[PDB]
Amino acid sequence: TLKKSLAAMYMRPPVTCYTDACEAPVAMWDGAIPLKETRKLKNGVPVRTVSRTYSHPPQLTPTQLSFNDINSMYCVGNDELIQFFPEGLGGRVFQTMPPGHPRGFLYRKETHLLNLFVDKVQHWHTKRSVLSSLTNGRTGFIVDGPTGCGKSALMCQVVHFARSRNIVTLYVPDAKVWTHGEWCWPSTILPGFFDAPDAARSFLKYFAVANRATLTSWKLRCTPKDLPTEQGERQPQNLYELCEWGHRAVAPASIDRQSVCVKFLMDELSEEKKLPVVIVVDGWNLFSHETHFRYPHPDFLRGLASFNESSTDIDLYPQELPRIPASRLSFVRGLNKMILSGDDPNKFFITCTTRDFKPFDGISGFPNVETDRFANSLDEYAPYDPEKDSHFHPIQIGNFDEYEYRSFLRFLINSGELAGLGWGPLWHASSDFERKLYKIGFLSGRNPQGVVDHYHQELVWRYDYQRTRQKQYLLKRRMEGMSRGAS
Amino acid sequence: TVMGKPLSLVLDNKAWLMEMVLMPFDEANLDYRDFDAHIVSEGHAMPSIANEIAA
Amino acid sequence: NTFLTSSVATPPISVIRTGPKWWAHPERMVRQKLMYFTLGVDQLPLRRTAVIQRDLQRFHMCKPPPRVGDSTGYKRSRAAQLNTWYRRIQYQEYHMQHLFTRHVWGLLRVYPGNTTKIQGKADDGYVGYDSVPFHRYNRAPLPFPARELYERRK
Amino acid sequence: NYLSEQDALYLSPTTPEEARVPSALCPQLSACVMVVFAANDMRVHDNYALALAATRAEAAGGLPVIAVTVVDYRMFAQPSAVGGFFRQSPMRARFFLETLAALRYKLERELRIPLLVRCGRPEDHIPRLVVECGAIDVFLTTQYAPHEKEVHNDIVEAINQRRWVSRDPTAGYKAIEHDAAPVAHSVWQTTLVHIDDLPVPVASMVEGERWYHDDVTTANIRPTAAFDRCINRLSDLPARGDLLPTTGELSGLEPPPLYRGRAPTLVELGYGSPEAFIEEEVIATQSSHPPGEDAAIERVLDWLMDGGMTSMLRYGRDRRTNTKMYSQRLSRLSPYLSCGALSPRRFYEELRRFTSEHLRDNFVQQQYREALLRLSRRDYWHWMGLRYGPLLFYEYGPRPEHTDDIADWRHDPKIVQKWCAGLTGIPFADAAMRELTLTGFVADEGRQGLIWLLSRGYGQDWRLGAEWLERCSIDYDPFVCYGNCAYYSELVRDDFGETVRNIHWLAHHHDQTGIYVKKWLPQLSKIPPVYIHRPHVLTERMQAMHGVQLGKNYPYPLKLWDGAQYTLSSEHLTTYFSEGSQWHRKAKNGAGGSGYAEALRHGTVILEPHQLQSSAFGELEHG
Amino acid sequence: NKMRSKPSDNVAWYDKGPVEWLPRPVRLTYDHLDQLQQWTMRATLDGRTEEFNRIRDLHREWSQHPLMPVLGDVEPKFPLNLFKQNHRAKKRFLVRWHKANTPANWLWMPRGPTVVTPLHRTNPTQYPENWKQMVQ
Amino acid sequence: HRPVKRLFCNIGLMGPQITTKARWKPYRFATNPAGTSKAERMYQRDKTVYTHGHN
Amino acid sequence: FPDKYRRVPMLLKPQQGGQQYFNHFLIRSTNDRLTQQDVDNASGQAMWGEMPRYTSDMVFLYLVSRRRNTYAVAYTYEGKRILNTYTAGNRGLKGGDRGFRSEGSTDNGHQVTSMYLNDLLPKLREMRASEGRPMGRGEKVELVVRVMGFYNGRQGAVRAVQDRANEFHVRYFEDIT
Amino acid sequence: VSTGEFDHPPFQFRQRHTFNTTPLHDANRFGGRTAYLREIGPVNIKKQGRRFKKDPRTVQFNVDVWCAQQTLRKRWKQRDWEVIEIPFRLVPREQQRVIPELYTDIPQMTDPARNDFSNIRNKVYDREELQGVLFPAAGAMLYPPLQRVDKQAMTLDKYL
RNA sequence: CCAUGAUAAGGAUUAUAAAUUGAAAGUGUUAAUAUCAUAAUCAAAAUUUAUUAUUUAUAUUAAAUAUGUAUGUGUAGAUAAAAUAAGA
Ligand SMILES: Cc1cc2c(cc1C)N(C[C@H](O)[C@H](O)[C@H](O)COP(=O)(O)OP(=O)(O)OC[C@H]1O[C@@H](n3cnc4c(N)ncnc43)[C@H](O)[C@@H]1O)c1[nH]c(=O)[nH]c(=O)c1N2
Ligand SMILES: Nc1ncnc2c1ncn2[C@@H]1O[C@H](COP(=O)(O)OP(=O)(O)OP(=O)(O)O)[C@@H](O)[C@H]1O
Ligand SMILES: [Mg+2]
Repeated sequence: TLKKSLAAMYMRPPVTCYTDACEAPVAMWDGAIPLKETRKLKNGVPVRTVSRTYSHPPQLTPTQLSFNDINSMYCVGNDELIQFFPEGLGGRVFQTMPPGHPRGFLYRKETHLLNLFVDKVQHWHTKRSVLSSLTNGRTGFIVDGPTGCGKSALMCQVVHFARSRNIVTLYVPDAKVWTHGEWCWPSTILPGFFDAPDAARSFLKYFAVANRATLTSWKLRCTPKDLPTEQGERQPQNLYELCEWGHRAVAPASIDRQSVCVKFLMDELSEEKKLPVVIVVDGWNLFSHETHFRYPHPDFLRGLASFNESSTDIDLYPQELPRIPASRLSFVRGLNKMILSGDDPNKFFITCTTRDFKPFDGISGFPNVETDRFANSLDEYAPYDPEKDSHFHPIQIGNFDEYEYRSFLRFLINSGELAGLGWGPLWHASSDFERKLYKIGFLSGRNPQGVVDHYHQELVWRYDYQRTRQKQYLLKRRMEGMSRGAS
Repeated sequence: TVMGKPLSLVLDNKAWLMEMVLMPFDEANLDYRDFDAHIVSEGHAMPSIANEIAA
Repeated sequence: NTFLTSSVATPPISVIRTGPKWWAHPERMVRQKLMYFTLGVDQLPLRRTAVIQRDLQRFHMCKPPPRVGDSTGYKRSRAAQLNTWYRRIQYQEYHMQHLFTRHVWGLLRVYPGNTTKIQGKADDGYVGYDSVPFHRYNRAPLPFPARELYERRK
Repeated sequence: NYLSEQDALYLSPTTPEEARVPSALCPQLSACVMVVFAANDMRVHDNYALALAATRAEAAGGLPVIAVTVVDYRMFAQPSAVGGFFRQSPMRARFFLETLAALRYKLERELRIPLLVRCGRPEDHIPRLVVECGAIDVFLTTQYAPHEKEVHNDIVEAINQRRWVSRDPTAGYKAIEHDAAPVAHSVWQTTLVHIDDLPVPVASMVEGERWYHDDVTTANIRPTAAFDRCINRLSDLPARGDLLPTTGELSGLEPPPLYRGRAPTLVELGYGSPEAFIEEEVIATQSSHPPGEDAAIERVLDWLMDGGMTSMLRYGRDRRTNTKMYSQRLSRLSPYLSCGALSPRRFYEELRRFTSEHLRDNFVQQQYREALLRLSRRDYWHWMGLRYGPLLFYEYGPRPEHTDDIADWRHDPKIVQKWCAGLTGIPFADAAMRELTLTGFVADEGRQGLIWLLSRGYGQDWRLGAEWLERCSIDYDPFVCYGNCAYYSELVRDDFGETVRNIHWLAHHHDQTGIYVKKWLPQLSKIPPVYIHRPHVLTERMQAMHGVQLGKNYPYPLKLWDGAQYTLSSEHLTTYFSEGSQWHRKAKNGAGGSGYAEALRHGTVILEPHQLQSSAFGELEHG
Repeated sequence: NKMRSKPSDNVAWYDKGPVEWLPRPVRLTYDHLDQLQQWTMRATLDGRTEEFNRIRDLHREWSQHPLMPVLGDVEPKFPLNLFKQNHRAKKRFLVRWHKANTPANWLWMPRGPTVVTPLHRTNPTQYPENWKQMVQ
Repeated sequence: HRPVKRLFCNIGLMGPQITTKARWKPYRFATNPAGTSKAERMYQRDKTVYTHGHN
Repeated sequence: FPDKYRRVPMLLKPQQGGQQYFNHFLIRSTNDRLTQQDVDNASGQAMWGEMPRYTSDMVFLYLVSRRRNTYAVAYTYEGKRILNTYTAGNRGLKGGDRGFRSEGSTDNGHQVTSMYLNDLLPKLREMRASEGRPMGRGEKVELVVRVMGFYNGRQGAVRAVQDRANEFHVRYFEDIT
Repeated sequence: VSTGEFDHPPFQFRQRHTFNTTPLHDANRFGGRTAYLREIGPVNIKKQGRRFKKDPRTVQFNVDVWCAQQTLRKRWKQRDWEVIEIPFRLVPREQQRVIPELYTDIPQMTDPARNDFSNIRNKVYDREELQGVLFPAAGAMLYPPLQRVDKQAMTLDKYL
């Protein structure tokens, strides 16, 4: 009767933001998230009211984040997420935030360090000496670690920090779409260079809508005034106008405009010396090495009359030409130009390395299409050493420790139950949090991707007898209690 | 570690197979992260031993 | 999807009777849970059938209790009631799985197998590149460019 | 529009070269002997017209044989007289077209006889083709039914008078232009006992089934070997290979030559919105009807071999008992006998041979006599329909003297809709209607139950039920169907015959266990046999135990019990044809499914609309 | 050996429920899961919540707890005949019964506006996308 | 189909996607003539010619 | 017939998990018992005779069950036939699909009697209204049941007449040999 | 280890496409290589049918060779190096030794006295240091010197 | 032309509770067939001759000559098989 009274008398707290709004009805998380009566002095009299024992982590802006928030969970509003991430998130970052679930992030030591670094970059001319000391003379940092770490999530956090401080930021959430893209096309104005039209058009559109506030104030310094323009369309005087011109076009004319817009945008950024620019590429190891595209067969570049007598084998035997290096891409060329060339103290590359390659451990049969978690994984099988393959300072990121793992798992389980994505009414079917924390830690090894996977895989646990034993014990207790009452 | 590879990789990160290996450390009321264990395969070697009987 | 050939249909009772081999296969159940979670909806029927399958598989080895001690008047009827209730819950989960698979196919522009219905854009069973020139169950002749269900771009 | 374009293509004053039968090369082959096929006969084994044409060609010399079949376009897409039902529903139309294709294959590949298929008016197409081909003798069977007897008379008159037809207006012309005095031979081959052999005249025939059975006891049946010999010798006659289809045409790579003809389809005939004509129910029966003549012969042989003779009478009984409508041992030969693919003489010869072979058994003679009795009953219904003439299709039956107790035929569109959709409360009637709507065939007891329930049980007009059975049943014989409907609607009340039994009596008699109802409506499987045939009697507890919730599934009966207006409300009495019903949500535009005024709602080609039809459509729109 | 044009029991019904009854088997892969994740990310970034609302409505309609069957309510079983093994008859009976038992005619599932579902939000306005509309 | 696939592999502008992501028509469906528009075309080819499905 | 899992050990059929929780449960039980003792101590410190007399409005119903048949008939007090006899053969149940053994069974008698009563009620109302005797809005007709035969259909017939007790009220239940 | 399949499924009665069952030669298996073994359509064994597509041994060898090709390509994709013959005088001390042939000795180790125990046959040397030996005549500035990060430097990662 | 042996089909029942990881498949007969120990006029190279458990729709003939005809909504009747590392 007491629990029924608590559920009936529970009153939902006032909604303050998206994080407070996402909350399932009381009957969903009644058992998963218990309730207790607390005395609150609403009018100086401690009226006893029913309140939850758990709440979603606070939604704290990057400025509000401080040293005391390290190894703790915070949330970002849905509108703030939309405004600051038009391109998207990392390859596997968004898996933990469905529409009902709150968007939450863990504030780690590296996250705090990069947040301070972005704060110093905000006014880079005054803090130039300390920034150079932090990067040891390199043009930014590169995050490296094993598969499953918080690498992509850290890059998303850095983008959030840069966007919240009104800094021009290039974001490539998935570098696979450039190197291992759908198709490749030679550059129209750059001889000997290629590009991926699909990724480039998306990059132009999303960069425009992200920094529209700043790119409109940006003025064109190295850009011709005779750009090809259709009737009724205004000439671009701002960088945002240039980006809109490049991406908003009817096919196939958008291909050539995009190939031109990327070249001119790179020139405009390269000719900037007073504004801090942050460039975040998730998976820079793909740009370091060659792309999966191969050079066209030369017989496609001369024309044939008949296949019989033409000294050609294009139609008879497929052959592998040397793969096109990423350094010949237009986007990559501009990045490499800004890196290798000096006198660029305002551009900082906060990049990362992806290790999402397909597994290969000596023998490789044919993976089952029905069950294969690596359907979209890269077919690289290539070792990568950031020290020898990047000009940036390498930062090594390992798996979660005990504190971060506990905070991450507590957020996942309890926020999911509160949002209506957990056991809910079947809370008693699974063990308590301590058993979950212990068991999942063994299953995953405190690898953040493993933690998420085993959090989902908890549904099929078979050998967890904690709840079954408790049910028998409590039933035995109540049977004895009833017998004592009768006697 | 099983045959020089982590248990998660040997069982292909399957919770319903790794929980069987975890069970003795729960029934004995011990801690899994207090002992180093290695498994040596001496029967018929197969590319994948991710199954209930092998577990 | 990648499977586009002709398919036969089986009663839901058969798939439910199939225990921890196809219906209760933990990997398949985890995939269904991921499908529900990425759509941001609760997995209550999936968890119900999961706990039912766990309880059934844990004690499938044990011999049944003596039926002579059990009262055929009441105990057998109670057991039948519980079995039917579990079977109905599993039926609901099976139906939900099929419905959400069709919905996700329609959203993701995934062409299903032959004679498979996707509500909203097929409504009569999409068939393409089949052994029979005519559409099964409809007798409608089929073109060679079978059917463009979705828009071209992307 | 398809009929108009067919008329403008073929029935044109000039008859363009594309729609012209090629002339023969040899001067002898210029003339030929033509045969007309129809829905009454699509066989090549016992066709009297075919045998007579073969004999005529043999007597004349090397005269070729030509076959023509013109489909009656009106019968496939025109609405019914009462209630606007379809005529030749798509289920029947597909079977008809498949049988026509089988006949064409039989004639062109086995007998090497080119068959020319035409679409439109038979009375227009046939004489014009006679004139163009220069046929000397046109052999055809005698149709004696309305819309068939009149067209046959017009055809023979136009053949005698050598009349050309142009169809911009209804205009006829002499044979002076054709840009030999032909004779038409009309032969009687429909009845098992050929006319002019009856022991008593039709005019002075006493109206009685048992009297006709006693007459057929003395009457003889013509053999089939005499006509088979002529059919076999037909092959020796020279044939015009230019009219035969080619390998590409057989493979379907190119359409048939325009002078030959193109088999029409459902859309070409006029069937619109096929999605509304797809019945999504469980087909409990496990036997089908493969259209054709060889298939019909194989079905006859298999039914004889597998012990199907017990379907007539159970072994060692000598008295008719309740039938097993759920069985697969029944001879489903009524479609093949009504469409003419299987000849009654051939079926009788098969029965006689089987009985003679198994005569060592002491009961096969009784079963043979029962089968002959059923065939003679079909012939008797034919004779009674001929006697009644046009009066058979009028209100209150042909004989108003027997209709003293009949009411004034109250007609309700929604009641007719529920009856034709099977949404009644009687499990036997529902199962019979489901079987008829799905398979296109149901047993004699099911037909009796349905017709009696619609006519006398509910008070609705009997013509509505007769036309619905015409629309559904693939074995629709006009005379047999309408005569049985009149007899079992208590319109024709001839004594010394089968009694008209209640639907409840039929359910208790032929389906006492309820296998048939529990098989065709498997949602009622849990109801005990004591409570089947009356599931509305169950209380709430009993219906929850047996898993049959009235109103949700298997609604309440059309005929509520005494009271039932104070203890029931709209929550229990669920509607099935309101504005927000599934029936409206069909046809991909929204008009309805299958039922009242379905031809008006779905059909594309409608000719001569009626005031009653328009008023019914307006009432349906308002409601 | 014999060729039959009989419509087998494997005929699908494309007018009873969003999913055809006796549905064809479906193979849901991790490639499909990844594509769904990408699509959901793009949709939520664009701000179109109509598809999510429709999905939530479908889940609310078809994801309710079945009711407790009264004693005596059980699926029909096939009788034990002495005519050997009527495997085909058993299969036909089972398929026919399950085809008749369409999801629309599932009486144990509480479906419709009349029933109350105290576990899910009734309308899209209650969902957190309308957090600005529920303030102070 | 064979030379088309080989040309797509040789050009390399699409990459290794031809056999991993690209989908192709079946054998007897992709051996149809240029303009068919009907799935009932492979059954309408010449049968007297013994050519193992090559018209 | 043989055991399917004979090769599995008894300790494995089934295996008891959660052995580590038993000690904790025992200690918790000891603590709970101790605090229960503590609170208990705290509370302690703190023509004539038995022959029926008929009425002119009561209808005599006769139910005659046979070895392979059953009959239900009714008569008014004057001695007129309200409705003709309803038999199993008349209803069609005797025809077949169940065998001669099922003839005159409990369910058969029940359904025959139910059909006869349902057809009797409007006929009875018409008969009453013929002589200007309305039945009234609430139909409660008194009938005397007379059962004969000693067969299986007798139980079905008496169950059927017990049914619809709102319309039919049994006044005397007599048996005739 | 590996997770995919290496053995062809066995020959049984015809597998119908349903739940937990796939046709034996469906296009999904082995990527798409069941096309070689697929005998399309219903086959009358009396006359129609190739023997090798039904022989369980030949199809097994075909599956084995396909898996071997897959293993070879996946192994060769790991190669980010080439083998160059050096005149034995310019190699470092860790290479100036008697290196045994493959499969003729226990796996050797590079200078175990230098706390290095890695396999000697899997050592890969970058060109940033070998340009002097590889291209003596070229000289000039080819492959500019590889910058090596200073470990003992107070950068951001050192919590400066 | 040796009539005599095997085989096919094929079943039986004690193991309480604790411990232990343990302590757990057995065939008559009736049948058909056949190449053996038993009774002389004729099968094994020139094979058409009809002898149960087969590959069904992204890619399909290279090493001893190695299968061109049955797509039809997978739709009958009969027949066989198992409680065996599986999950009635
Ligand atoms: C309301 C209504 C409507 C119709 C009919 C009856 C009733 C009551 N009938 C007659 C009867 O329904 C039908 O002939 C048989 O039920 C067909 O089933 P079987 O082929 O299994 O009969 P069965 O196996 O006995 O076949 C023997 C043949 O005898 C003939 N026959 C059998 N019973 C007959 C009967 N009662 N009357 C006439 N001929 C009979 C048929 O030619 C039948 O093919 C009919 N029949 C028909 O051929 N076409 C129709 O359109 C109709 N319509
Ligand atoms: N700080 C964090 N806060 C919240 N979630 C995190 C954090 N770090 C990691 N995750 C979670 O880890 C999962 C995957 O991490 P992430 O995308 O960073 O992997 P990765 O190391 O880049 O992998 P890969 O090698 O595949 O590129 C996601 O579910 C993401 O939410
Ligand atoms: Mg990543």
